Amino acid sequence: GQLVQSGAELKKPGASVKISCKTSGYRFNFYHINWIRQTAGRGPEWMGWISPYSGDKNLAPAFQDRVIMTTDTEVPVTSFTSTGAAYMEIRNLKFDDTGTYFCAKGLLRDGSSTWLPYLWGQGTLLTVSS
Amino acid sequence: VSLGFLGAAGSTMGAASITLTVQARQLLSGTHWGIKQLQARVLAVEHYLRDQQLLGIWGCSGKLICCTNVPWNSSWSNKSLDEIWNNMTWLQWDKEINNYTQLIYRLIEESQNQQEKNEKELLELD
Amino acid sequence: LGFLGAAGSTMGAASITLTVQARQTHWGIKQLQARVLAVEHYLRDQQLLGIWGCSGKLICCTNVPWNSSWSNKSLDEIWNNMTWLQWDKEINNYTQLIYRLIEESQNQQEKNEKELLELD
Amino acid sequence: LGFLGAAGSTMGAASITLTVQARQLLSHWGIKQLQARVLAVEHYLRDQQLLGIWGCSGKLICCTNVPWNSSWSNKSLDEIWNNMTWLQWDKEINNYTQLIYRLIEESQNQQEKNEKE
Amino acid sequence: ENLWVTVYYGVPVWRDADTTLFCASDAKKHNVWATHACVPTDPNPQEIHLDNVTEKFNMWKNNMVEQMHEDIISLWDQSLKPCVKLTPLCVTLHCTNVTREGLKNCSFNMTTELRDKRQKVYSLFYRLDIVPINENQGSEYRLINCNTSAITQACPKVSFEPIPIHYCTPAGFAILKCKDEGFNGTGLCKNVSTVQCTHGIKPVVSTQLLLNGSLAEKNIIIRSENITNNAKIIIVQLVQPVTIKCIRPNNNTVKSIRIGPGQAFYYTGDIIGDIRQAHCNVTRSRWNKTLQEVAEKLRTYFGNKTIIFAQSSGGDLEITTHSFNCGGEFFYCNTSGLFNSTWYVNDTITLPCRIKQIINMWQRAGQAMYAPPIPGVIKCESNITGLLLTRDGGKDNNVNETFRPGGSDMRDNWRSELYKYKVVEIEPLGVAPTRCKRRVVE
Amino acid sequence: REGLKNCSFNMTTELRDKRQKVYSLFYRLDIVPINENQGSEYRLI
Ligand SMILES: *[C@@H]1O[C@H](CO)[C@@H](O[C@@H]2O[C@H](CO)[C@@H](O[C@@H]3O[C@H](CO[C@H]4O[C@H](CO)[C@@H](O)[C@H](O[C@H]5O[C@H](CO)[C@@H](O)[C@H](O)[C@@H]5O)[C@@H]4O)[C@@H](O)[C@H](O[C@H]4O[C@H](CO)[C@@H](O)[C@H](O)[C@@H]4O)[C@@H]3O)[C@H](O)[C@H]2NC(C)=O)[C@H](O)[C@H]1NC(C)=O
Ligand SMILES: *[C@@H]1O[C@H](CO)[C@@H](O[C@@H]2O[C@H](CO)[C@@H](O[C@@H]3O[C@H](CO)[C@@H](O)[C@H](O[C@H]4O[C@H](CO)[C@@H](O)[C@H](O)[C@@H]4O[C@H]4O[C@H](CO)[C@@H](O)[C@H](O)[C@@H]4O)[C@@H]3O)[C@H](O)[C@H]2NC(C)=O)[C@H](O)[C@H]1NC(C)=O
Ligand SMILES: *[C@@H]1O[C@H](CO)[C@@H](O[C@@H]2O[C@H](CO)[C@@H](O[C@@H]3O[C@H](CO[C@H]4O[C@H](CO)[C@@H](O)[C@H](O)[C@@H]4O)[C@@H](O)[C@H](O[C@H]4O[C@H](CO)[C@@H](O)[C@H](O)[C@@H]4O)[C@@H]3O)[C@H](O)[C@H]2NC(C)=O)[C@H](O)[C@H]1NC(C)=O
Ligand SMILES: *[C@@H]1O[C@H](CO)[C@@H](O[C@@H]2O[C@H](CO)[C@@H](O[C@@H]3O[C@H](CO)[C@@H](O)[C@H](O)[C@@H]3O)[C@H](O)[C@H]2NC(C)=O)[C@H](O)[C@H]1NC(C)=O
Ligand SMILES: *[C@@H]1O[C@H](CO)[C@@H](O[C@@H]2O[C@H](CO)[C@@H](O[C@@H]3O[C@H](CO)[C@@H](O)[C@H](O)[C@@H]3O)[C@H](O)[C@H]2NC(C)=O)[C@H](O)[C@H]1NC(C)=O
Ligand SMILES: *[C@@H]1O[C@H](CO)[C@@H](O[C@@H]2O[C@H](CO)[C@@H](O)[C@H](O)[C@H]2NC(C)=O)[C@H](O)[C@H]1NC(C)=O
Ligand SMILES: *[C@@H]1O[C@H](CO)[C@@H](O[C@@H]2O[C@H](CO)[C@@H](O)[C@H](O)[C@H]2NC(C)=O)[C@H](O)[C@H]1NC(C)=O
Ligand SMILES: *[C@@H]1O[C@H](CO)[C@@H](O[C@@H]2O[C@H](CO)[C@@H](O)[C@H](O)[C@H]2NC(C)=O)[C@H](O)[C@H]1NC(C)=O
Ligand SMILES: *[C@@H]1O[C@H](CO)[C@@H](O[C@@H]2O[C@H](CO)[C@@H](O)[C@H](O)[C@H]2NC(C)=O)[C@H](O)[C@H]1NC(C)=O
Ligand SMILES: *[C@@H]1O[C@H](CO)[C@@H](O[C@@H]2O[C@H](CO)[C@@H](O)[C@H](O)[C@H]2NC(C)=O)[C@H](O)[C@H]1NC(C)=O
Ligand SMILES: *[C@@H]1O[C@H](CO)[C@@H](O[C@@H]2O[C@H](CO)[C@@H](O)[C@H](O)[C@H]2NC(C)=O)[C@H](O)[C@H]1NC(C)=O
Ligand SMILES: *[C@@H]1O[C@H](CO)[C@@H](O[C@@H]2O[C@H](CO)[C@@H](O)[C@H](O)[C@H]2NC(C)=O)[C@H](O)[C@H]1NC(C)=O
Ligand SMILES: *[C@@H]1O[C@H](CO[C@@H]2O[C@@H](C)[C@@H](O)[C@@H](O)[C@@H]2O)[C@@H](O)[C@H](O)[C@H]1NC(C)=O
Ligand SMILES: *[C@@H]1O[C@H](CO)[C@@H](O)[C@H](O)[C@H]1NC(C)=O
Ligand SMILES: *[C@@H]1O[C@H](CO)[C@@H](O)[C@H](O)[C@H]1NC(C)=O
Ligand SMILES: *[C@@H]1O[C@H](CO)[C@@H](O)[C@H](O)[C@H]1NC(C)=O
Ligand SMILES: *[C@@H]1O[C@H](CO)[C@@H](O)[C@H](O)[C@H]1NC(C)=O
Ligand SMILES: *[C@@H]1O[C@H](CO)[C@@H](O)[C@H](O)[C@H]1NC(C)=O
Ligand SMILES: *[C@@H]1O[C@H](CO)[C@@H](O)[C@H](O)[C@H]1NC(C)=O
Ligand SMILES: *[C@@H]1O[C@H](CO)[C@@H](O)[C@H](O)[C@H]1NC(C)=O
Ligand SMILES: *[C@@H]1O[C@H](CO)[C@@H](O)[C@H](O)[C@H]1NC(C)=O
Repeated sequence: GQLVQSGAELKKPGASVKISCKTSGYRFNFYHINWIRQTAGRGPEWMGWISPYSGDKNLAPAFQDRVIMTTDTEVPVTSFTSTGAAYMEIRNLKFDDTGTYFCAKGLLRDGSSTWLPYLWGQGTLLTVSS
Repeated sequence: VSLGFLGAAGSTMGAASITLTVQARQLLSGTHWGIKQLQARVLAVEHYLRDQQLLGIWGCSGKLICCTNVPWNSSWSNKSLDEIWNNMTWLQWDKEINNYTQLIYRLIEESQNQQEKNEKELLELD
Repeated sequence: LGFLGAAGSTMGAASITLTVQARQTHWGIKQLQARVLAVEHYLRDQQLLGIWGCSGKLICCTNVPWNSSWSNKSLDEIWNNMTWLQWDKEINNYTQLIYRLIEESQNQQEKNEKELLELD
Repeated sequence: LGFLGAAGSTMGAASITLTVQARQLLSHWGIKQLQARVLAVEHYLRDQQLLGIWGCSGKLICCTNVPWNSSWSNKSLDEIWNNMTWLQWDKEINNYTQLIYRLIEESQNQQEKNEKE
Repeated sequence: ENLWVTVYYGVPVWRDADTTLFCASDAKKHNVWATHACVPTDPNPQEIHLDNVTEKFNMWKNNMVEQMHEDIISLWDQSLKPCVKLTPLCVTLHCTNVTREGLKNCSFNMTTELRDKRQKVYSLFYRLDIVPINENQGSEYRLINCNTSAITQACPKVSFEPIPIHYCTPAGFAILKCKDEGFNGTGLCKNVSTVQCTHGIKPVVSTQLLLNGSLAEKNIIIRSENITNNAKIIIVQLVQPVTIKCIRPNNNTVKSIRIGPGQAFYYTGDIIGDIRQAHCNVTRSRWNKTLQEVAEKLRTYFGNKTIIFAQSSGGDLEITTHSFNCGGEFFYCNTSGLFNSTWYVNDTITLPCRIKQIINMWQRAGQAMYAPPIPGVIKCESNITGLLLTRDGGKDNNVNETFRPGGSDMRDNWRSELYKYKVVEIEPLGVAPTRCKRRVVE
Repeated sequence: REGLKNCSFNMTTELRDKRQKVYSLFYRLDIVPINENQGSEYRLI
């Protein structure tokens, strides 16, 4: 499976940004899509996850008021694979939010650890400046 | 709360094991037209018995789930149990081992015959 | 007695005879249909027993609890005061429900037995 | 090996191949074809019904409680299992086979009565 | 007390069911009923008496009857498929009196082995098989089937003699039999037993009297769906048989002609000696005793009204006369000599008969059969086993009731033997509560 | 319009030795002229 993301762009403080995550080679609806942030002053941090199957999402308390996650309807390629995309929107950007943002694929369809980010996209840089 | 017939087909293999009885039941239940109906009835019987013939030979008859003494060969699949039971449908799994299905069946039959031979000998020694 | 000879006897009395009853161009076409029909009925009953795990036994206890709504009768009222024909009428609307419950219990039992073996 | 490849083998040696023959018992002119298909099914089921009656269902080898009658054969186990084929064996007891089958059925009937208690 | 579901197999439960039945026959010309195809009967048939079982029977709703009727017709039709089509036989006939006027001497152009040639044929025909052509000359005739159906010759090599047929049931199903000493075919039967097959039933075809059937054990049994409704047929089973003897005194000479490649037509060329009408003899003393006993039982349903028997009011010959197959010839006999009687509580009968070569036993439009003549004198004897009666309603006069023989529904003949049987499905599985709980691993 | 033609023929009867004259209307589509092309004689297609 493979994941790719929207390219890096510069934003003003308070601006919104939307990051796409196109996927292929696996069934989109079978796995959770995770979003994870890394910054130099914080290290890795979860922004929560969304299930394309039910539309349910679990947002981390830090991001509940600033992050919205949505998904596209999957388009099949083979009986066992499909294409589709997840999107994340961040509002009220601050300089503290600068860093690399990653899209990642859930680990299992069942069991205790289904949402773990087994596959990661390359990730892209978000920059904030006035 | 049942998913209905084949409702589990899209489920993971582990989840699907919950519904085996749904599929097991109705295998028998679900003039030009008259002959076609007769052929349909005979065919359904042959279909049902084909699988039962294998189970009786394997010693698995009367059971929905039957453990055996035949070791798994990594060449049939190198997947871990989590990769199989929690990440696959049975439809996907059958394709992965489609070339080995008959090989496995013969190994099960050989193991059953040796087991019964040994059980008899253990009783003869008593 | 004989085949169905117990039919007028009580359900409990009949239990001894289950072993006995467990057993059993134009014309040629009808015989073919007759032969197929006999096979379908034999297998229909065996299919249910195999799923229930009761195969090979005339009497098979299960883990499904009796629901008083199916019948509020005591065992003495059922086993000694009724024929199987009378009993069949009393549970005619619940028979399929009972069958599904037996099947669900069998699958849960085998799943649990598998897990016990995995731990050994 | 192969279907009936053991037929000329000693009865003891032949027992290793029972599964080979147990399998493939199953699998106008439309009527003719159906009669043959039904016949194959009836013969398969006939044998399975006998095993169910004998309490031997699901087993390739099934021990019973019926004692061997020396009048059926006076041959030792070593003579039977290592010096005979199954084809020869069936001929020696061909006239007692139905008697043996009835005795097995009677023994199961007694066992069922005991299990009920 | 925790009760648990327990599964039982071999449980004595049954329900009413419609099944396919197959024939069986004792090991043994070709027979029309093809009994050689049947399964050999058990040398010692089993029957199981069911104690404490009472069951509801209804001979008028018994589907074994309808199934038997289809079997009888299907066998009849298959027997005619290889036989000569006689399509060429339907041609203008020129007829004169023979050397009662029951017979005519007719000439016609019959076809031959070659399509280019025709051959004059003289033959005798029964007047009943012939319809005049209205040229009003009286000399030109046609066969009665010509305006309705193609007619097929019965093969001379195929016998119509009845052979008992045992109807047998597939495994998983069984037949219940009523053993009550007297049973009118409906309501509850106290003595019930189970059989794998019926007693052998002869496929006897008749229109007014039931022949060669089973006898009542003690008393005359009168059966009807509804006695009060006069439209319903009344079936009467006799305790003792009354012998009927039938003869065709004519010495027929049978001749044949090829009518095409692979085909031949059989006809009577002449009669040797005096021509005499066919007839049947019923012993008068036995018959009068029989009618009295029937009247005594009928009387119990009607409030002690005077019992009157009478001849059929009219309609088709197949209804108004008693028909039977004797020697392969098809007889129609006038029973007015048997049913003319009144009972107030306080030697032989000779019935005239006529013979048809063209028949339609099942009353089907578009079908007909030509029986070949059987050479020489034909004689047979039969037992009258029962009567088919109907009643004249629409009258409020309470002095008497009137009964007449016969009816249009052929299936009623089978009911007279099948009334005691019922087909049920056996359902070996069932469930009931017990204290027993299934043991499990650990 | 020639959608229909009124045709006459000697049809067979119940008796082999007798014939009947029949008049009938046929659709022109079911009718083929005799190859003699007299225009008065036709046959069924
Ligand atoms: C069709 O395909 C889909 C996708 O593959 C299948 O969906 C998968 O089904 C399995 C069924 O077991 C799921 O496994 C479980 O996953 C959950 C994950 O938690 C999430 O889902 C919950 C759904 O009710 C939801 O409640 C959770 O979120 C709420 O609650 C939390 C906690 O309060 C809160 O933080 C959130 O904000 C929400 O309010 C959450 O989104 C997991 O919890 C389950 O654990 C139990 O079961 C396992 C297995 O028995 C056991 O090991 C555990 O110990 C525990 O008992 C379980 O792992 C899987 O997640 C589904 N996948 C997706 C992508 O949704 C579907 O079943 C398929 N259909 C058919 C017909 O086959
Ligand atoms: C009610 O029951 C009674 C008693 O069962 C029935 O009466 C008996 O019926 C049988 C059968 O018809 C009869 O037996 C025949 O006697 C005839 C006497 O002439 C024989 O000719 C006849 O044999 C010839 O016909 C058979 C037809 O199947 C052939 O199989 C057989 O080979 C004979 O035919 C050949 O030989 C003759 C020789 O003349 C020749 O003309 C033929 O072309 C052919 O080559 C039977 O043996 C009994 O005699 C009857 N019993 C009595 C007491 O009369 C009665 O019919 C039943 N009633 C009804 C309505 O079914
Ligand atoms: C087998 O079949 C053959 C052929 O059908 C029969 O032979 C025929 O027999 C009939 C009499 O039964 C003959 O009929 C007579 O023909 C005379 C001549 O016919 C004229 O008309 C025809 C056309 O319709 C022309 O072809 C012919 O050349 C003549 O111009 C008539 O004059 C006769 O009429 C008289 O008798 C009839 C009888 O019904 C009356 O209605 C009339 O008013 C009139 O009095 C008559 O029609 C016929 O000719 C014979 N054919 C041949 C070829 O000879 C066999 O009799 C038959 N066999 C059997 C056993 O039936
Ligand atoms: C076809 O028939 C021949 C002759 O009966 C069979 O030969 C026998 O085969 C068995 C093995 O299947 C041999 O058994 C072994 O014998 C040695 C001693 O020679 C012993 O040490 C071993 O433990 C074992 O018992 C047997 O000797 C041999 N007989 C002869 C005379 O050579 C052959 O096997 C048959 N084939 C089949 C497929 O049944
Ligand atoms: C049915 O009943 C009638 C009437 O009883 C029977 O008729 C009788 O038949 C016999 C035998 O044919 C006749 O006797 C013989 O008559 C001739 C006459 O030439 C004579 O030569 C013989 O020596 C002998 O006496 C008898 O007369 C006749 N009765 C009458 C009144 O005509 C008939 O036979 C019965 N049918 C059957 C099948 O039993
Ligand atoms: C075949 O011919 C016969 C004799 O002409 C016809 O018989 C009469 O038919 C009428 C009805 O069309 C009835 O009312 C008469 O009672 C019949 N007469 C007798 C003596 O039975 C018969 O109808 C013709 N069949 C057909 C189908 O036309
Ligand atoms: C017709 O009735 C006669 C009796 O009138 C039957 O023959 C007698 O049958 C009884 C019972 O089997 C025997 O005991 C007698 O010995 C028989 N009598 C003679 C003279 O043989 C005869 O079987 C009946 N026919 C049919 C076809 O049922
Ligand atoms: C046959 O026997 C049955 C049983 O005796 C008769 O049916 C009953 O007839 C009486 C007549 O007064 C009715 O009151 C009952 O209700 C009937 N019972 C049922 C269950 O319907 C039947 O009438 C008899 N048949 C004949 C022809 O006499
Ligand atoms: C038996 O038949 C009689 C006569 O047909 C039935 O009684 C008649 O029923 C109709 C209504 O359906 C009434 O108009 C008549 O007056 C009734 N006749 C008499 C004499 O009462 C009777 O119901 C039938 N019995 C059964 C059980 O069907
Ligand atoms: C019917 O008539 C035929 C012909 O007359 C009778 O049979 C012939 O009888 C004479 C004299 O005995 C014999 O020489 C012939 O050989 C007979 N012919 C055949 C074909 O057998 C016949 O007996 C008569 N039938 C009856 C019952 O009287
Ligand atoms: C059955 O026989 C009776 C008695 O011979 C027939 O009744 C007679 O029919 C003729 C017909 O022309 C009348 O002339 C007589 O007056 C009738 N007699 C009486 C007493 O009514 C009856 O028609 C015959 N049935 C059949 C179907 O032929
Ligand atoms: C039998 O019942 C009928 C009525 O169903 C009686 O018929 C009447 O008889 C007288 C002469 O006695 C005639 O005048 C009438 O016209 C007849 N009526 C009908 C409706 O036809 C007959 O008399 C009775 N029989 C006996 C012996 O009493
Ligand atoms: C779960 O499966 C994902 C998709 O891969 C497909 O399914 C697996 C089970 C294999 O059959 C593979 O060949 C198929 O293409 C994987 O991307 C994912 O990593 C898997 N998860 C784990 C934990 O193995
Ligand atoms: C595993 O499979 C290989 C072939 O891929 C075979 O040679 C080997 O014997 C197998 N191992 C077992 C234990 O069957
Ligand atoms: C089965 O064998 C064929 C070659 O015969 C191969 O193309 C196919 O991929 C194999 N399937 C699996 C699941 O290995
Ligand atoms: C009996 O069946 C009813 C069906 O509504 C259910 O509510 C109840 O819980 C059942 N009782 C037991 C003991 O399972
Ligand atoms: C079962 O349902 C039928 C109607 O279909 C009803 O007549 C019968 O009484 C019911 N049985 C019980 C035990 O309620
Ligand atoms: C036959 O005889 C009767 C008199 O019995 C007569 O009326 C009739 O016309 C005769 N038939 C022929 C064709 O001569
Ligand atoms: C019928 O008429 C023909 C011709 O006259 C004659 O040869 C034949 O014998 C007649 N048949 C009878 C029974 O008189
Ligand atoms: C009918 O019976 C009466 C006596 O009740 C008798 O006088 C009359 O002749 C009989 N009719 C016939 C045709 O026998
Ligand atoms: C029918 O027959 C008559 C006999 O005169 C003949 O004139 C006419 O042409 C025939 N019709 C056809 C279409 O052959």
